[PDB]
Amino acid sequence: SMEQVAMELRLTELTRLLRSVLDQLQDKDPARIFAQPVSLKEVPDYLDHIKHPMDFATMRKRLEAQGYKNLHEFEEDFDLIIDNCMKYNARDTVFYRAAVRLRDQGGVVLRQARREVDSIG
Repeated sequence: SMEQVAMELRLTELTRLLRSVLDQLQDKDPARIFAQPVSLKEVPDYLDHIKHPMDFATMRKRLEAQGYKNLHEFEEDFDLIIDNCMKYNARDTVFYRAAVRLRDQGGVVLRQARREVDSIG
């Protein structure tokens, strides 16, 4: 149907906007602490601690399959990146601190993304 196509075009345009959001958030992680999944070879107990691991590469895979239906879903995954790190790692660590800085800086980006998503529809 034409209605299904129109819905697909809206999903495609959301995907474009989320790709730009993702790039902007990842630039706030110049150390690349959040770039890839935590390695279970190197942290063999990780899944005992963290039930839903997340990282920027995994988000990018979902994005390119147009797997985010709305901004809320994408924000959920970004929040997992931060939240998982702040649980596993102590306050005095470079990992925890990197997550705090990512959260704070990403807040700015996400605030305007929400406006754009509501605005363009």
